[PDB]
Parts: sequence; structure tokens; C-alpha cells
Amino acid sequence: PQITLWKRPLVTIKIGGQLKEALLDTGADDTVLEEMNLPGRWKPKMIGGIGGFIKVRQYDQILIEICGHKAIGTVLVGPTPVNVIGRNLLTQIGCTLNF
Amino acid sequence: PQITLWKRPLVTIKIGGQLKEALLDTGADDTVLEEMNLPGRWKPKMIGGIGGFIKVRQYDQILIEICGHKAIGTVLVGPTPVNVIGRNLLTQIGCTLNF
Ligand SMILES: CC(C)CN(C[C@@H](O)[C@H](Cc1ccccc1)NC(=O)O[C@H]1CO[C@H]2OCC[C@H]21)S(=O)(=O)c1ccc2c(c1)OCO2
Repeated sequence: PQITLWKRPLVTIKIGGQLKEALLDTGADDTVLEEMNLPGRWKPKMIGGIGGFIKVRQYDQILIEICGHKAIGTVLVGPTPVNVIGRNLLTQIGCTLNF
Repeated sequence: PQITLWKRPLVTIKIGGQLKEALLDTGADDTVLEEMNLPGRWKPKMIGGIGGFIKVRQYDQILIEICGHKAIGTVLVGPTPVNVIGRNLLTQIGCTLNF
């Protein structure tokens, strides 16, 4: 699809077999999801945003489907205010910015 | 142009007479610029993301040229680590997400 930006670019995702809503976020290097139970091994990591740094659980090689497009990659889980889909997965679904 | 997302989508902007690098950020509702001394009236605002909130100064009807495309709108200035072009100006330059 071609998505305009007068509204938040929110899309449905599927992760861990569960449906969620997430924001397509070209300003995010990484994909960061609100706290949830997720099957897979994880390691603790720190990530910084506009307000400071938070602790997250890093899950490697996670299956995640984004608006019908399948990806497999790193998903960070922690106290983010919003589920954000970052560039690590936006590249996998072939996403570009155009103007 | 078409901008792939392998790397951060940094473009050159012109604002307040200065050339700067800024992120084309679909996850940002508002445009937020690193500390600079703009003229004119402003009002305080708090914006939140990963890590919490930062206090910023809100300037209205600011002219910004983004990769050769002119825009005018609300610009927030504060201790952000990165210059962020948000959806309020991305729509004005005709920017879409495509996949
Ligand atoms: C978290 C999302 C919902 C909001 N953010 C825009 C993001 O694109 C932000 C933009 C951002 C980029 C770099 C540093 C700080 C902010 N990126 C970010 O936090 O990404 C983190 C996750 O991946 C990592 O790569 C970048 C930081 C890490 S933001 O910068 O906090 C932000 C910008 C404009 C706003 C706002 C919040 O509230 C209203 O107007």
C-alpha cells in the first residue's frame, strides 16, 4: 500500500500468534513492543529514546507479520509507550519513503 | 526521491537560516529540533517517547525547507538528541510510506 501521513501509520501485526496494533516508525532503528509474554529466548538490553534509556528484553529471530507481510528479526520488549515497528523490520517488508 | 530504510533517513533541512540534518520520521506526530535559538514567541510543551518526556519550546508557523521542498508549521525545540521531521511537515512535502 501507499500510506499518507495525515494520520498515525498504525497497522495490525501478528506476533506470538497474537494480533496487535503497531506504529510504522521510520525514526526507530529497532522494533520495540509493549510488555508481553513472548515465546523465545531473550537477553536484557538497554535502548535510548527521546526521554532517556529503558531496559528491554531482546528476542532474536522472531516471526512477526506486519500488515500481511512476513518478517523474522529482532524484537525488543519493554516499557515503551507505543508498539513501534522500526527499520530492522521495515526493510524486510520492502518499505520505502517517497516524496 | 525514494529513500530506502537500510540506514537512518537523514536529509538536509533549512530552518532559521541554518542547514541541518534531520530524520524523516513517520513515528513522530510533531517536528522536534535540537537546541537552537529561534526568534519569536513560543509556549512550553512536553512530549513523551521511549525513556519518558522532554520539555520543549513550541514555535508556530516556522518555515522549513526539507530536501528542497518548502513547508511551514509547528516546530518544537528542545534537548532532543536528533532533529526529527514529523508528520505535520511530512504531509506538506508529499511524503508517503510504500511497501
Ligand atoms: C517512540 C515514538 C512513538 C515517538 N518518537 C519518534 C521515534 O521515531 C523516535 C525518534 C528518535 C530517534 C533517535 C533518538 C531519540 C528519538 N525513535 C525511537 O525512539 O527509536 C528507539 C527505538 O529504536 C532506536 O533507534 C532510535 C532510538 C531508538 S519520539 O522521538 O519520542 C517523538 C517525536 C515527536 C513527537 C512525540 C514523540 O510526541 C509528539 O510529537
